[PDB]
Amino acid sequence: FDEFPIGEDRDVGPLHVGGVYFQPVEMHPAPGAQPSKEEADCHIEADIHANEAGKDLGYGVGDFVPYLRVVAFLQKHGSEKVQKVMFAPMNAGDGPHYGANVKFEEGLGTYKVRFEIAAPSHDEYSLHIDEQTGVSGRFWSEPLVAEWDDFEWKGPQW
Amino acid sequence: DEFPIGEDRDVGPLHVGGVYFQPVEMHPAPGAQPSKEEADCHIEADIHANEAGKDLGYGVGDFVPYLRVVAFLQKHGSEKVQKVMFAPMNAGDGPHYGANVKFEEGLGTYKVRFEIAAPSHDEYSLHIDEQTGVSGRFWSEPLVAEWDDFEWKGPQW
Ligand SMILES: [Zn+2]
Ligand SMILES: [Zn+2]
Ligand SMILES: [Zn+2]
Ligand SMILES: [Zn+2]
Ligand SMILES: [Zn+2]
Ligand SMILES: [Zn+2]
Ligand SMILES: [Zn+2]
Ligand SMILES: [Zn+2]
Ligand SMILES: [Zn+2]
Ligand SMILES: [Zn+2]
Ligand SMILES: [Zn+2]
Ligand SMILES: [Zn+2]
Ligand SMILES: [Zn+2]
Ligand SMILES: [Zn+2]
Ligand SMILES: [Zn+2]
Repeated sequence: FDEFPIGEDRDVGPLHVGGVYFQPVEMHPAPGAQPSKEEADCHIEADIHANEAGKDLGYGVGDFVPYLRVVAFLQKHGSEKVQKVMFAPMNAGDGPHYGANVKFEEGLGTYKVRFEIAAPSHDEYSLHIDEQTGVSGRFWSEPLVAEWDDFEWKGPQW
Repeated sequence: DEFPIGEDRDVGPLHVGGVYFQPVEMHPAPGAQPSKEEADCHIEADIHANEAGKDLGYGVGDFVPYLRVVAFLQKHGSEKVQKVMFAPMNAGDGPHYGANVKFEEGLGTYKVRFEIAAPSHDEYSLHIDEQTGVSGRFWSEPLVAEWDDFEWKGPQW
């Protein structure tokens, strides 16, 4: 299917992060508080894989990194209003990613788009740390940031 | 070195391997699993998508995250069943579900059963539109991978 870029891919910490958007989708179940397919403007996704620095956490380089907590913030240029969107983990036909249907609440124009990526909760995920079978890396304590300062929402491209 | 619990199983969209080896130290220490010191071994469920997993959007061979995996161990000759909640974690060789385990009934032959629940509807979603979505849906009853004659003969390390 057709995907449109949010901006240039980013490397931040042990993650390679891409941002794409396309038409709103129907999801099962419908996640969190996201707008329906009909009410949304688009679906936005964060593609997140481990880069070379990820190998120290035990991920295979290039593999999807699960259990992250990803939140997008959208802010139209010239506006003080910031939208906070919690992404959910989900599969499309092209595999696991984090994503959301979203509305651009201040309409057409240029937005700053910022993904804040928190590590797997210490309540949810662990690392082997023994010398024999363990890893020498550790999760990051403050969320990593991938952002694009000049994303143009010029309306549906579909 | 890793030791097999038994032959790998394919069940539904999942290829499931079970292995065990020496107890490990985990950060943070999961649930109420025994420490490296208290434990007999570490058991892991290695779970990747098989060909049928493509219908759910997975690439074949991909780790399948957000599952809930619980093991049941019953020594031959006993009516007692020990339940072990596995946790998701990384080792040097990647993401898996695992736990440190102490075999309450000790040395002997065990039935070992992994019950694998799909991601909570709370936790995970599928695109289901024709354009970008998948045709499969998650399973409702937990998938089972079971080995009837696992021989626990003590540390092999
Ligand atoms: Zn890329
Ligand atoms: Zn990459
Ligand atoms: Zn990269
Ligand atoms: Zn359902
Ligand atoms: Zn991907
Ligand atoms: Zn501007
Ligand atoms: Zn995609
Ligand atoms: Zn999506
Ligand atoms: Zn196999
Ligand atoms: Zn297989
Ligand atoms: Zn920590
Ligand atoms: Zn693996
Ligand atoms: Zn494997
Ligand atoms: Zn392993
Ligand atoms: Zn493990």
